[PDB]
Amino acid sequence: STLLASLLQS
Amino acid sequence: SADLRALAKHLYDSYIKSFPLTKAKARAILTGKTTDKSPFVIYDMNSLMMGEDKIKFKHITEQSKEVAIRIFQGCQFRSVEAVQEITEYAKSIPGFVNLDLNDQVTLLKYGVHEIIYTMLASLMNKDGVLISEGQGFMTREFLKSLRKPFGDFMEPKFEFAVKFNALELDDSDLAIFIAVIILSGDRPGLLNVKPIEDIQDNLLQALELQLKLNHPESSQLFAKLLQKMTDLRQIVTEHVQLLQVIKKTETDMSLHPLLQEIYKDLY
Ligand SMILES: CN(CCOc1ccc(C[C@H](Nc2ccccc2C(=O)c2ccccc2)C(=O)O)cc1)c1ccccn1
Repeated sequence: STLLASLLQS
Repeated sequence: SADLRALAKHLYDSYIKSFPLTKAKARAILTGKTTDKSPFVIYDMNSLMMGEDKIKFKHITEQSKEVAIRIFQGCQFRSVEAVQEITEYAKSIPGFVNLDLNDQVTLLKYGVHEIIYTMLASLMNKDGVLISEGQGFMTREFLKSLRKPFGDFMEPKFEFAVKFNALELDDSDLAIFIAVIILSGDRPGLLNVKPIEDIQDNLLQALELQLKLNHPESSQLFAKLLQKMTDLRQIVTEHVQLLQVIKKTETDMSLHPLLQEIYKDLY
């Protein structure tokens, strides 16, 4: 998944 | 770039914005030198049950009859917010968001838990750990009394914290130190190591100057702190094995998707 990248992109 | 003190102050300012409970505030609570009331102490099943509703927790529902599983579930809620806090802090490190997005993910994947255990030391004394933004205090003996393998999780974190707290770092020191950890050019799978090492060079220079100014009596503190990075890797390694005993011998205990992603293919 890409959950960590979701917290990054704000 | 040339001014190391400006970098230190920028990181400290971001540190204060990202982490609600700093070491300074935690020390004021643990030593009782604060205006607010003492934390609620959680030392057994009854005191946990009495302080449970002050623990932040949003889910479908009553979760379980077992104390170990109750703490396991609540500790993973905290871990999720810690990753979110560290991610927020990481985006303020100068140059971090200019890196490849895949490398930002990689640096976070391997860095967050080393940072989590570093900042836990700020919330620990030899007898327990602060929880719920300093509102409660859960004793070391209680965490160690949990049935296997739950009683084995926190004890190595307490052992690390006693030795780590002996260095007497403060929030200004820790802000640079955790940035150094995130900007590790030797994380597995990094695509562009050179620009990462360029950032860590300034962070390391700022850290060394910060420790010399803030601890002029602590000779070779820079070297001692870098050696603690090896203590943190053993904690991660031991923690992953403890999670695997849980995964093989305990039932329904699936980790939060964010934690599963971090631990998946880790080392
Ligand atoms: C003891 N404590 C503060 C500890 O803070 C952390 C302590 C450790 C961690 C890291 C985190 N660990 C877990 C993740 C999922 C489930 C359990 C754990 C435990 O670590 C654990 C297991 C058994 C018994 C006790 C803990 C991670 O790997 O992501 C993150 C935060 C709290 C806080 C809130 C609620 C309950 N208590």
